[PDB]
Amino acid sequence: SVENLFDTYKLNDTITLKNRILMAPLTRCMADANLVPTDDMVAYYARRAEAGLIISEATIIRPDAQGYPNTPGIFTQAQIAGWRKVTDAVHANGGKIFVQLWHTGRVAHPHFFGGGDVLAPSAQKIEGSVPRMRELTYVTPKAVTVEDIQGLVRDYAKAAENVIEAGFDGVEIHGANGYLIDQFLHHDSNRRTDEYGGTPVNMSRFALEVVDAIIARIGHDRTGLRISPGAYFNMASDSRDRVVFDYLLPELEKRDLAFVHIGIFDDSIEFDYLGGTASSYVRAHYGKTLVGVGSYSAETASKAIAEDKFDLIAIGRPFIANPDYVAKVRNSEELVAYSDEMLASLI
Ligand SMILES: Cc1cc2c(cc1C)N(C[C@H](O)[C@H](O)[C@H](O)COP(=O)(O)O)c1[nH]c(=O)[nH]c(=O)c1N2
Ligand SMILES: CCCCCCCCCCCCCCCCCC
Repeated sequence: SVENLFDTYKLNDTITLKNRILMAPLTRCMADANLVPTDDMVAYYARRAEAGLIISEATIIRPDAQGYPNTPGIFTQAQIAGWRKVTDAVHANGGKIFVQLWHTGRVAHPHFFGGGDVLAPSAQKIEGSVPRMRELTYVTPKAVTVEDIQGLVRDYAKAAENVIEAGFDGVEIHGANGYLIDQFLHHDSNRRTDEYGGTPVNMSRFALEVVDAIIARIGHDRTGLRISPGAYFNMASDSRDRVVFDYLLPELEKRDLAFVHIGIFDDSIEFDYLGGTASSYVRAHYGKTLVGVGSYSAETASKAIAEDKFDLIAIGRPFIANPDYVAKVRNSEELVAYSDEMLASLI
């Protein structure tokens, strides 16, 4: 029995979720040429509104954040209007939705933004090329200056303001999966020797500045953060990364965020450097609402939550394969297994 998945969950004084099931953020690359959410996207999100909370696909804060085709933005008025259709539809269907705010850092590609500079903490290129594209090899980033950083913080904050204009319930800051914020938090990507590198406090500085700027614009109750203490996507591991997160997590707790959310694909994986699974590491160092994710069935998620491993469960691939995931779980119906083939279709 997975009855606990359908508990009401009070995130905070502003937001109460009707159940513990979140739709995980899932890039689909289906926005229009202007990076505006389409009416097909509106329908896609609207039909998943039985989720306690939807986290949107990663949404770029400005043009030089783009690293994949057709990923929506929220920096133009047209994008705001397109997103307003999405949020209105979700709300009309009895749901709630946060936008996931994205900058890809060294994983951006200049093909998407007129040949400009790719930005990152340090000039450390990742291997390979953009997936599902013809020969877009990743490039050596420019190490951002402190002035670049100030502009990036500003643009995260402005994006957050725009999110509220677009009618979202809040923001999940994308601090995970090897993208810009995560790049500051790991030694592979952050080789800086200024106030944004070297020490745990310094490496955490960018993440905390973005969090604080966004809170100052839209409020802590409407601000969550996704993190990846375990390196796994476009990120080489480093035994020293753990102490950065040892510092970051208590600092994050001071901000009384709506939630912290793990970024991983299979949370049953144990990380040597974390002394166990990603969620268990975070749970041991962070005492507020935690969203678990990664290869959980409704059954294993229910048990984890019962055992106080985390509080909310994000579901990704099964929500792609089953738009009616929540109803099927509620009624013990057969779930279709996800296959990569399903990404071609937006249903
Ligand atoms: C096609 C696709 C696209 C995305 C993802 C995954 C997949 C499959 N994931 C990761 C996702 O949120 C989740 O962490 C994983 O899918 C693992 O959870 P499940 O096992 O699928 O429930 C992801 N994560 C994120 O923070 N922002 C994103 O935009 C995406 N994009
Ligand atoms: C990101 C959207 C969909 C991507 C499909 C490809 C898979 C990306 C995630 C990889 C998961 C396993 C990575 C290997 C980890 C090594 C270190 C633990």
